[PDB]
Amino acid sequence: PQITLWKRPLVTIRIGGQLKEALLDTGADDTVIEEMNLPGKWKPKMIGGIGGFIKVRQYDQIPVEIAGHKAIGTVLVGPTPVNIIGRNLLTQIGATLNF
Amino acid sequence: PQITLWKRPLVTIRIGGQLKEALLDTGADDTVIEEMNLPGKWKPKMIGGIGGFIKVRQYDQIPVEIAGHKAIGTVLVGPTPVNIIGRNLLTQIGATLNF
Ligand SMILES: CC[C@H](C)[C@@H]1NC(=O)[C@@H](NC[C@@H](O)[C@H](Cc2ccccc2)NC(=O)OC(C)(C)C)Cc2ccc(cc2)OCCCNC1=O
Repeated sequence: PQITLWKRPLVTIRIGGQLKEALLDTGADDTVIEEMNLPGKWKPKMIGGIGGFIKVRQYDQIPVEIAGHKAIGTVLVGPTPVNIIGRNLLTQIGATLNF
Repeated sequence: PQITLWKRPLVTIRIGGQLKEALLDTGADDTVIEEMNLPGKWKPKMIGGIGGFIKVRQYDQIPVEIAGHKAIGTVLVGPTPVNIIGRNLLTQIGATLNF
């Protein structure tokens, strides 16, 4: 689809067999999801954004369906205000910025 | 133009007479520029991102040219590692997400 920016670009995603709302964030290198139980092994990791660094659990090669489009990649789970779909998954579904 | 997301979508902006590199961020409600001495009246405010909140100064009606596209709106100045162009200015240059 073509998504305008008058509102936050929120879409539904399916991850771990569960549906959630996530923000398509081109300013995010990675995908950060709110705390949840995800099947698979995880490595502790630290990432930083505007207000600082947080600790996250890194899950690799996790299938994520974004608006019906499939991606299989790394997702970080940790304390976040909102589910963020970053560049690592946006590139898999062929998302581009246009103006 | 069409910007792919293989790399951070960084473009040149012009603000306050200066040229800077800034990240096009669809996940940002506001525009945050790195600490600069912009003249004008400002109001204090706190914005949060991943990790927490930072104090910034809010300037209104600031002319910003993005990739040769003119826009004008609120710009927050504060200690950010990178300049961030948020939706408040992206909508003005007709930017859309497409996949
Ligand atoms: C500072 C930008 C803007 C103010 C802020 N947006 C944001 O910070 C959104 N984009 C994240 C991007 O703005 C930053 C840019 C950056 C890059 C490198 C170093 C530092 C910062 N990237 C970023 O945080 O990448 C992570 C998620 C992988 C850690 C993600 C988000 C959305 C809503 C959030 C919290 C976070 O909570 C909602 C509150 C509204 N906050 C916002 O809209």
